[PDB]
This record gives sequence, structure tokens and C-alpha cells, in this order.
Amino acid sequence: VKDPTLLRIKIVPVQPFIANSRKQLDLWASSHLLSMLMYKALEVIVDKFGPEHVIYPSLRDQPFFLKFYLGENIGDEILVANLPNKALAIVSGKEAEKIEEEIKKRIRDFLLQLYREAVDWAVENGVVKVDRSEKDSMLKEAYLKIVREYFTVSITWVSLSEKEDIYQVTENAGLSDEDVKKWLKFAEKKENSRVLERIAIYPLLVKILDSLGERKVTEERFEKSEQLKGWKCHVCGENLAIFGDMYDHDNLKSLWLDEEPLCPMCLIKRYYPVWIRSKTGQKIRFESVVDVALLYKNWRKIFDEKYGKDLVSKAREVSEDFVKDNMLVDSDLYYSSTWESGDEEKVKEVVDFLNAAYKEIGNPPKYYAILVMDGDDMGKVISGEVLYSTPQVHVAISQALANFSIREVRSVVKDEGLLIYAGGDDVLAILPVDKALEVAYKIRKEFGKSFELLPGWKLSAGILIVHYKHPLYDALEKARDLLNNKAKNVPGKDTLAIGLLKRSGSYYISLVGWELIRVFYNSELRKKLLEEGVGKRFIYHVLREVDTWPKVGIDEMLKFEVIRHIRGRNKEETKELREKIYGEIKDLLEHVRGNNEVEKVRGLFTFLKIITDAEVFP
Amino acid sequence: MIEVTFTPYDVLLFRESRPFDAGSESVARSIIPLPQTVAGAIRTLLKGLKNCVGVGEEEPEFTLVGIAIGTEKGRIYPLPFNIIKSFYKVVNPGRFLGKLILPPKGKYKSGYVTESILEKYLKGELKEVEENKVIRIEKEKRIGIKLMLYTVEFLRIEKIYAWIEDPGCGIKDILSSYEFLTLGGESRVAFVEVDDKTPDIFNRELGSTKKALFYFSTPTIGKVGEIVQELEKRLNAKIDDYLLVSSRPTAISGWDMHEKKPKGTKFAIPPGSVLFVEFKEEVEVPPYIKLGKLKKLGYGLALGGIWE
Ligand SMILES: Nc1ncnc2c1ncn2[C@@H]1O[C@H](COP(=O)(O)OP(=O)(O)OP(=O)(O)O)[C@@H](O)[C@H]1O
Ligand SMILES: Nc1ncnc2c1ncn2[C@@H]1O[C@H](COP(=O)(O)OP(=O)(O)OP(=O)(O)O)[C@@H](O)[C@H]1O
Ligand SMILES: [Mg+2]
Ligand SMILES: [Mg+2]
Ligand SMILES: [Zn+2]
Repeated sequence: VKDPTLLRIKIVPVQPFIANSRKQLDLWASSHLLSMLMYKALEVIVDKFGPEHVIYPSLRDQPFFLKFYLGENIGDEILVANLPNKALAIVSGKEAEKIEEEIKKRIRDFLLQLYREAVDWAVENGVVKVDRSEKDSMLKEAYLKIVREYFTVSITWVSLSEKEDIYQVTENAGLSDEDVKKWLKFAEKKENSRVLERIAIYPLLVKILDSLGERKVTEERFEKSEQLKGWKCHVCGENLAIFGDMYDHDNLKSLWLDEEPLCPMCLIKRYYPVWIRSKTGQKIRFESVVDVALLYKNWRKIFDEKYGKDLVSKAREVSEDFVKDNMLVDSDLYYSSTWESGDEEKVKEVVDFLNAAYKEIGNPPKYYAILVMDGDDMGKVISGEVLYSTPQVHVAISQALANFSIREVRSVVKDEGLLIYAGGDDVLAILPVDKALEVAYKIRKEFGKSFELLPGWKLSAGILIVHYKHPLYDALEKARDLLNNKAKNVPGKDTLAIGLLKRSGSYYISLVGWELIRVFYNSELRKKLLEEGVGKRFIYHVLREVDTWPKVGIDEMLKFEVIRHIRGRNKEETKELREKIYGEIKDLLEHVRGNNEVEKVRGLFTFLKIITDAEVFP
Repeated sequence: MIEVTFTPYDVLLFRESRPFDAGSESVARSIIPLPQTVAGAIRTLLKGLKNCVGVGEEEPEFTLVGIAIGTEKGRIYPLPFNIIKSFYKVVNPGRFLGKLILPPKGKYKSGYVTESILEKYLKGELKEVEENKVIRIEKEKRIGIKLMLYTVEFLRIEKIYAWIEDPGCGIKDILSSYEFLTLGGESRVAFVEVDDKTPDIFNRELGSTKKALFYFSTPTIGKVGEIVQELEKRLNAKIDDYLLVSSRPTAISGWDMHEKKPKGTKFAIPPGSVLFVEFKEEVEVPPYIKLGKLKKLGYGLALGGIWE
């Protein structure tokens, strides 16, 4: 690096792209492809300056880096998306402009490449039943334009060696406070001068570059062109669907598998999974949310071990399309209701068979959970730590984060669910409802060990529990909302927001501190609710007692209610049990968010109402 | 400029032949008739108005200056994108490398604000907004059936305001002869009130300055550079620098009634975005200005503001 220049890479859009998905596979594909775009961008920087010049994210142990650059033989860990959509690196000033243009190009070409490969794959597999000439229309400018313009890869940079009046640079950038002016003072101290080199105020420079960078990103993301008129994609309903400008709605639908016309971007999305398979021989263990749901209490395994064979038999009987590789094509065929709506008498056998199995093994899990985690105030906590030595401590921080995301997050999830993204302090995972809480807790705990009553490094999270039939787009929106508007809205953050969205539309939300999970798990209250509808009316009555302040006060009302619903086998047991349950309720109240005792009881009992719902936790 | 005020109501299609009355009795449902009521659809008026709506034409002859929503508190608008949450703080542009930038001060948290507050904001008199002054609109939940079940959600709203510039279509007279009008592509009907005056928010006087701002109150269609260009020519002033505070583009579709097909997708700067401009010489900031494409369909309504 001749003339050191700080460079920032930003790739958008993120959440809107991930949310435009119908199946878990699309969701994983969007996320993974996003990480892939960042990787393509970073390799441009590595080629010219090596990984040591990439401050964030930390490439060193990045699966993508080990397998696609240093060419190693890493396994399924390659399936996880570990690279965030933003990066910071130090490069050469005279090279920066080339690098900018160079990154926009490799990302553009890569996407067009995936698109053409997707068109070929689509036609050769029935995805789209079209002519021979019509296949060439799929590659016309109109569709190519959509691929080329969907993502924005923005790069901005600033010289680390140019000198400037530190006070005036931060003042003009709207960053001058007392704490900042004080820091600037100690800086003017070290170097007997106020006119220092940009890297002299590195911590404040990162923040400024972020703003300069954001200005550019909004200017570039709006430089889009219009699209041709026509029917839109069924998955995102935003972009023109291929052949959407040549056919009427009905004829357009008949050309596509499952009758769902796709736009250029969602076609790449459907193809991405196979592309990755061909490139790494790897594919995600759970492809549908239903696959993640059936992991509840090992139902899937259990059922397969005592009904797996026959079901496939009776399935193949009704039809040969439902079976393949001696296993069902879709996991939803595990639900009686699927056969009744999606050779009549030949089907009656399947339904009666499944219903019968549910009698001995129990009804199949129909709810699953979406876990989103995200570091609280990382921007301030990082610059605070960093506040030519500074950049090094920043690299150290980034490596600590990549290590955590790549090895530790992966370790608690194991094969208990699907870990889609883990880019440092942030996480996106699909888990069976009976693992969600524990998994989130462990990730929060590990995070605390890797960065250490009043912790400075915290993670907030959103856990949304939904029915397998719920539109994934809406579920992601609600999971994000639980994280951003509920958990992150609590003063002091470091909160877990739990939402249960029933198929009926009812929506229950509880805001809790992390330790509620520990205290509840080890509680006598938890054991007593599981062996009781005593739990249901106890929860109903307490909630009714806190729609307003109870005249007799919270403590007295809780003791009264505990007495009315909690009982043992003999006066001896029941007394100790009532004293134990009462005390655990009080300990739990310590960990529920809320402006007062009434709100805390409400939140706790709403939480209890959630984890004792028989439909969700059969 | 006429001001049309809509009071929307959902339509409940009831049958005189029903199975169990215990149901509607438990809900205490009452069905009272509405005598002498003048209903009608916008799909029928668009009644001689054929002379102002081009057949196969994208825009009409008249111009829909814009649309604003209202609750019990009156007219409300998206909280300006440069107002960050902590209390909500107003953050003005800073500078670096000679370029206008938005200093980092927290995440934007969406919400609405009353015309009163927006008015103080546009005059540069607003430093912060107490959180209880920021509005959050509850979503309405409906089960949609196209004419497959759908999930239809939309803001819980009391009023819809439409500002119209009529070159000579006699729109005020047509609308004034109706009390109710059913909306487009929905089982919703609305009461119609028409006032022959232009709203205060458009008659403001900001004076003259070099540091002006433009708040996008309706989605504005166009690339940033184009909008900044149109602004320079419209105000006959040169812009030395600008900053667009926004989120991401919003996809605008539309139905092409002539083609019996959906219109091509267009991308727009969303309502709430603010364009900060620094002119070479003083300009007298207009109270409002129309920018971008499809102006006649309500897009491009920008309200003039000031900053220092
Ligand atoms: N590849 C990914 N897969 C899943 N989550 C990701 C991925 N990349 C980033 N993320 C998460 O998404 C967050 C950003 O979401 P968002 O949609 O707000 O993007 P943004 O960079 O803020 O762009 P915008 O200006 O559109 O908001 C990142 O901070 C990170 O937490
Ligand atoms: N290791 C890092 N080094 C430099 N920047 C980082 C690093 N890790 C993350 N970042 C940046 O910090 C940003 C924080 O984004 P986010 O939207 O989460 O804000 P936050 O500061 O974490 O506050 P909160 O999450 O509480 O709203 C990440 O999106 C990324 O842009
Ligand atoms: Mg964060
Ligand atoms: Mg964002
Ligand atoms: Zn699409």
C-alpha cells in the first residue's frame, strides 16, 4: 500500500431481497447470494493487497475465503452466509477509483452469469415450458437490465495521510461534542499540533466515511430505469416476470412450473441452490420450514422409524408423483390436511393412516420459529474501544467477531435447526419451537464470554413463532419488527422480544431479559404447568387481575391466585409448592421488561400463555 | 385548486337470507337504511368526464397535485427522514470533502407527524419532537378476495385529502353532486366534500435563502440527478450541492386500462425523504413544487422548506 486510503464497500438491498421468498430455500438463497456478492467484491481487494488489508469483515477464517480463494476442502459450513453487506479496507490511493469500477463490474458480470445459467437450467428442467426461439427472448436487454440494476454496490474512500485541522473536520461533519473534543485534545497532545493526518482521528474518520458513504449509496440506488409493462413476478410482485410482456395472465401461468411466473431475480434465486450444489457438493439439510418444524420433540425421526416405510408405500399407491428416492417429495405430505385439499379411496388410506399414527405418537408440529439477533449499539461500542495503532485494534475486534460467528454460533445451532446467516454480531436462524429459546440464550451467553451485571457488549433478538403456512415475506417483516421496534426499543436494549403469531391471526408478544429463560427453565413453575387445564385458568385469572392495578396490590393478588390454582398431593407438598411458585414468579418478574409491576406481570403471564399453547407446543 | 375530502367506509354486503341470527345478535348489529343517498363509482365518472380522461392515455387532463391522509388529529405526514430517535432529534447536514453529509446520530424510526409539526419543521424552527407527538398508525386487517384468499392490510385512516388542479373539466361540479363514491378496485365507498380553496400548507411564505430543502410528501418518480436538474431549471437557480435523505426506492406499478395489463414498474423516492439544496445565489423557496414523472397522478408533491 503506497498511499494508504480507507475504503468502504456497501451492498444493498438486503432485508427486502431476503423477504421476497416463498420457501425456506429462497430465503437461504437470498442470504447466501448476498454474502457471495460481498466476497466477489472483496476478492478484488485481496488480489491487489491481500486479506491483511481488509479490516472488516475478517477474511482469515471465512469459509468462503478458505474454499474459493486458498482452495481448501471445507464442508457444509460453506452453506452458512458469514459475510455482511458492508466492509472496510485500506488500499492505495491511485488504485481506489479502479477498484470501485472493478467491484461494480465483477458483481454485475457474476449476476448476468448466474442469470444466463439460470435461464439454461430453467428451460432444461421444466421450470419454464417454452419454445426454442422464445428461449432467446429470455436474454433480451429488458431482462438483463433488471439483473444489472437490482443490487447497488457502492464504494467511497478517503485519504488516511492527508492533513487537516482535527477540530474543524469533526465540527463540520457535525460530530463535535464534549467527549469528542476531549478526545481530540489528547490527540493534539501526542502530536504537538492540531493539524494532523486523517488516520490520527481514525475512530471519528470511520464514522465520517460512513456518512460520506451513505450519501453515495442513496444517490446510486436511485439511478434505476423503468421496466416494460406486463405481469409481475409471483414471488416478489415487483419486477416484470419473464414472458410477462408477451402473454395474458392465464397463458403466462401455464408456462411455469407450479404456475408461478418468475422475474429475473427470483429465477436466479431458484437456481442458486443447484449452482451451489454443483460448486461445492453441498446443500442445506432442511429445505422447507416444515422440515424445521417436524424437529419438535424428534417427531420427524420417531414417525419415520415407526411409520416412515408404510406412508411412502400408501403414498406411492395414491400416486407415483408424491414419492421419490423412497421418500416424500414435500414434507407437508406428513400432514393429513394436505391430502384432503392438495383416486379418492386410495387417499382415504393415507389420511386414516396418519390420523392413526397421531394417536400413538401425537399430532405433528405445525409451528416453527424465526430467530433474528443483532448487536446492541455496535457502532458506538466499537469506536469506543478503538478510542497507526487504532486500525490494528479494529482488526482485532473484527477477528473476534468473525471467530464468534463462524465457530461459536455454528456450535450452538449444530443440526438443531438451520443457521442461515451469521455475520459477526448478527444472526438469522430457523429453529423448531422447542429449541428457539435455548439456542438464542446460548448465543447471547457465548457472545458475552467472547466480549466482556452491567455488560458493555449486548445482543437483542426477535423470535417469531408462526404456522408453516404463513407467508414468509410477512413472517420476516414481523421478526425484524420484533427486533427493531420492540426489543431495541427497550431502554438499555439487550432484550429478547418473543412473538407468537397463530394461524387465526392472534398475535402475542412478550419482552424479556435473557435470564428469564434460565430462571424459567430451572423453575418448579415450568414443571407444574407441563403437568396441568389448571395452567390455562391460572394464566387467564392473573392476566385479568392486571388489566389494571389490583386494589389489594400485586404481591397479595399473586399469592391469592397461586393459592387458588396451585396444589400438591398433601398439605405438606402443596404448601412448599405454593411458596416455591410464588418466589419463582417474583424472580421472573425481575427479568420482564415493562414500565411498572403491572406491565411486568402482564408480560410474564403473556410469555407463559405463549409457551403453554398446546397447538404450538403439543 | 380544489380540495376534495374523502371519508372512507368499508362496504359490508349483507343478505336478507341468513342461517343463524344468534351470530349478528351477539354482536348487536344494526342495519339502518339511508334514504335519499347519492352513490356512484369513480369507474363511472371517469359521466362526461370522458372529455378529460384520455382513452388509452396514462395521465388525465386535470392534475392530481397530491394526496394526504388524516386521522382524528387532522392531516398527517411521514416523519421527515432526517429526524432521528434517541426524544426525536432533527439532524441537519454537515460537511466533509466539500460534500454535504448527514452526521450519524442514531437510527431513523418511522412514524407520522401532524401538519402543525411539519409546518414548524419546514420553517427550520423545529429542534426536536417529544415522542408523544410522533404518531404511529395502526394497521387494519382484512381478508381479501380478488374479482384464493388474500391478506389485506392498510393504515387505520379517517380522512383522505386530494388536491386537484382543474383546467376546465368541471370536476368541482361533478363531485359536488355526489355524497358517496365507491373507490377504485375495492369494496370501499366514501363520502365526498369539495372545497373551492387552496390549503395553507401551499400558501406559506419562506422568504429567500441559499440553504433550502424539499420534503417529498407523495412518492416522487425520478433519478436524483434528474430531480435536482428539474429543480434548477424550474427555479432558474444553480445548485452547488445537495443531499438526498431517504431510505430505499419504492416500486410504483399501476394498471394500464388500455393494454389490459400491469404498467411497467417505476421506482420512486418515498414520502418523508428530504432533499437538501445549497444554491449559488438566494432563491425564494416556493411553498410547494411538483417534480418527476406522472405529476398529474399525484406523484412528485414536494413541500418547500428551509434549513441552516
Ligand atoms: N447476507 C445477509 N443475509 C442475512 N442478513 C444479512 C445479510 N447481510 C446483512 N445482513 C443483515 O441485514 C442488515 C442490514 O439490513 P438492511 O435491509 O437495513 O440493509 P442496509 O445495509 O441497512 O441497507 P438499507 O439502506 O436498504 O437499509 C445488516 O446489518 C445485517 O444485520
Ligand atoms: N466489526 C465491525 N467493524 C466496523 N463496523 C462494524 C463492525 N461490525 C459491524 N459493523 C457496522 O456496524 C453496523 C451496526 O448496524 P446496526 O443497524 O446494528 O446499528 P447498531 O450500531 O448495531 O445499533 P442498534 O443495532 O442497537 O440499532 C453494522 O451494520 C455494520 O455496518
Ligand atoms: Mg446492531
Ligand atoms: Mg437499514
Ligand atoms: Zn421476483
